[PDB]
Amino acid sequence: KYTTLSNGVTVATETNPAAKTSSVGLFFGAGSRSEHSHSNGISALTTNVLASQSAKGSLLTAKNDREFNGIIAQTTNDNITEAGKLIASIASNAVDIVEKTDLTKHKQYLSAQASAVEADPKSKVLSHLYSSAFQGYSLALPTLGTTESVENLENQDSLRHLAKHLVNNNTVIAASGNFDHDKLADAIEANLKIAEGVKPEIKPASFLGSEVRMRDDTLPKAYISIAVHGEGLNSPNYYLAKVAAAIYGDFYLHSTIAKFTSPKLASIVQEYNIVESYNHYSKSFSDTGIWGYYAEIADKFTVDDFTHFSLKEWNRLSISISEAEVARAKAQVKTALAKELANSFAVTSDIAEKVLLVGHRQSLREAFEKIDAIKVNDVKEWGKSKVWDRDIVISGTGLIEDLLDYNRNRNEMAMM
Amino acid sequence: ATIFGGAFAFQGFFDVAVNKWWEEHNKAKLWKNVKGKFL
Amino acid sequence: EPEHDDRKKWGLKALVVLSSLYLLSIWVKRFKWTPIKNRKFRFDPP
Amino acid sequence: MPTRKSNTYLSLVNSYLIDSPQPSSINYWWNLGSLLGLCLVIQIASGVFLAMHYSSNIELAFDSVEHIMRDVNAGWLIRYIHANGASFFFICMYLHI
Amino acid sequence: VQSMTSVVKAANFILARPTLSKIITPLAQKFTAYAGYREMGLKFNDLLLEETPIMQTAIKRLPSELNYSRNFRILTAHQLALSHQLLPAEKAVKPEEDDNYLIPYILEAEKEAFEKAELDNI
Amino acid sequence: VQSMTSVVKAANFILARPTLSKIITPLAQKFTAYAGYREMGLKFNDLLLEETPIMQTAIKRLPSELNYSRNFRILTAHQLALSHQLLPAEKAVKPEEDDNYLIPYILEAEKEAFEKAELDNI
Ligand code: HEM
Repeated sequence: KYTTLSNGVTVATETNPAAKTSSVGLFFGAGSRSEHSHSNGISALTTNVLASQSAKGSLLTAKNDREFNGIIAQTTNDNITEAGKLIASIASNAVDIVEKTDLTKHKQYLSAQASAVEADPKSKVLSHLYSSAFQGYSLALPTLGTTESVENLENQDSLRHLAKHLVNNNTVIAASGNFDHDKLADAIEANLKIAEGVKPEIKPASFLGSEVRMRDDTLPKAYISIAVHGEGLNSPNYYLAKVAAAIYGDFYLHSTIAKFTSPKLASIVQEYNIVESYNHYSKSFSDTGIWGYYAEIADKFTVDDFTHFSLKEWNRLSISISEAEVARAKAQVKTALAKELANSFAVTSDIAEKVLLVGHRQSLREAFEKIDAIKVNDVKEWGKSKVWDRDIVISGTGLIEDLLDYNRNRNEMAMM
Repeated sequence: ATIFGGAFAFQGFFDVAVNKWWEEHNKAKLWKNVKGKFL
Repeated sequence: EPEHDDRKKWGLKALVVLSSLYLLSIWVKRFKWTPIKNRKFRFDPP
Repeated sequence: MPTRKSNTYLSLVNSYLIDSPQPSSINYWWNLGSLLGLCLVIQIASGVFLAMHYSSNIELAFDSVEHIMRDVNAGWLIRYIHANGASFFFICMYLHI
Repeated sequence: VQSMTSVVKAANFILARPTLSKIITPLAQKFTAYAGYREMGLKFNDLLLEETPIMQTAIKRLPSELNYSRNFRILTAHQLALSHQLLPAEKAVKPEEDDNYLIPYILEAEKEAFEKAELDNI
Repeated sequence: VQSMTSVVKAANFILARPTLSKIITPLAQKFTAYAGYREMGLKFNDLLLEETPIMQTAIKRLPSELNYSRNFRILTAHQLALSHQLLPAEKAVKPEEDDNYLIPYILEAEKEAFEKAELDNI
């Protein structure tokens, strides 16, 4: 349900009587993708400063996504309207709050987060993969900025960022839970007061096949990731890309089902225990995406074997995927979509992301209908178009001596 | 395979090109062109 | 040297084939080595 | 494992040709070895095709060589290879030393 | 191969005597500049023949920072040789940065080996 | 190689029919007696071709006591073939001790493999 208030801001809510808890949040787009190297991380810092305000009993948290930012005030159902007002206040006084703020403490917090994403091997690998894939464009920048750039941010920078991006045309109030939509809309309208402005032009980005290798021989595993130019939220292949990713699905060697998971790659890598774990994903940004896998290999001598087998299984995508695999992938993608949309916090984040970045959100039933329309031939056409023989972007962290340089993995993308 | 057949394309192309350029560069010297004078 | 004429014709064909193939090999090697000759490193210890 | 590693024969071929971890800074001089090997094939190959026509008797050795040059279809080519290829074998060996 | 013990013995034999020092040391710097390894980012001790148990021990007993710097310099030298290009004068290794960082560890390794050999023939 | 599942299918196909049972089973006992493996301490399941993934898994999933007994029987058979001698009739494996101990595990491995193959072609 949608209602465009005065100021032109849009309130989008997905109310469900069965919701355990309610959530309402203001999102104003312009994540890291809107920043540049010198002032990178300013969006995350501003959102953290706003989210650090008095919560009046609610749970105020920052979002800090790649392309959009926002503050979400989780709260029980009956309190939702209050939370509404809260965030409205927090955003009608955003410039005042930033001005009166001593950014020191918030900057050590953001630097701690930036170090965290540079220590968690998967976070580091995926951040490096995104940076190298879209190198040269703002989309390459970290969501939370780097430790070198965070410390160089000042209040005036955050004020300029808010003035540019915290405008009615670039902001959305998303909500979910069990409440009357009209009550929340009325409560926010009386309290929301933000500057006018045009929606900032979203910066361009183009995929560039590349390889980045942070080899740290002191780590205990090899955390690699390989991906191709995926499908953005706009592309009609979005769900098709998710189905293609789920065809290969996840795998954890020590999990009980490791010996029974359907995907062929799982059966292949367990013969010599090539890999410890992997997960296929289709990350989707506003207009471009990254479709691939992340993997952790325990045996440093089998990174090449895993890459070879995974890329061969990708080659299967354009030739030999059976109706069983396509049906399994469809069912698993539908279940994953429904799982991702259970928590009211997740529903609010999803509503904000879609409404800001594509303008319209497909209901879950519409998404199910769109996925069920996929046939095996559609998946193979997508594999031919986007996976078969397309440039790949690679990343690795530790014990990657066995990760053969680009040309080997790239040539694996087209050998039968 | 198609390697076997395709090799014929290039071999024949170069062979005919050279066997058509050679008897043009050397037409005044080859036998088949000089035999008329001595017959 | 009764093979003189045949020898030099075969030589012309061989030079054509091998020169085209050598140029192709030069191109292929430079192309497949572009990733290596374009590597850029960083060393950033504390 | 990949067929190029599981099979012992292909495992050897891989260890020597497909995955031999060569250093990244080797010049073209390091290619000479391959050429030498190539030449070893050529010397053998053409060689095996000369003994099919060469008669080792002292009263036939030179006449047999001339029979190769003049009578065998590509005999001139095989002899000129087997000889100039030996000269090139030693050129490449001196360069490799 | 000549041991760093003997190389340093000869070098200190020369350096102690002022005449030989004055004659050689300018020639030593000139030779080390014409050697051309500094233009590829390598310090002298990077050139040392690693493939010996003494030298392998010496590297295996380097500090962390020196080990990583050596790794990066060797990789840079490999890349420069690979791409047939040299570091500009401003980026090359200056004479004062060629600090003979690995010599002490090699000398300690050779001291240990020489004591072991001497005591085995006590 | 014949999958053990097929062997048991054929064996029960024969055993179920009283005429074929009465004919074969005497010949079955006579054939296993003339085979000569029992005089070397081997039970039937010791003879099975070990070098197969299914069989190797079956061996890997044997109980400890059965595994050690099998190891000793195989070692004894090797020693007997080495010394060119046979066990005395009182020490040879009696027909009652030839108990088909490994077949259940082999059949379980075959069942798992066949289920995996069937589902992979669902
Ligand atoms: C690295 C290995 C070899 C080298 C360097 C080599 C080199 C040579 C050279 C320089 C000649 C002189 C021929 C001439 O001057 O006309 C010759 C002759 C000959 N070689 Fe080889 N050769 C090699 C291996 C072989 C092998 C494996 C065979 C097997 C048949 C072979 C068969 C012959 C024969 C039959 C001749 C007689 C030459 C003739 O009749 O024209 N050679 N070899």
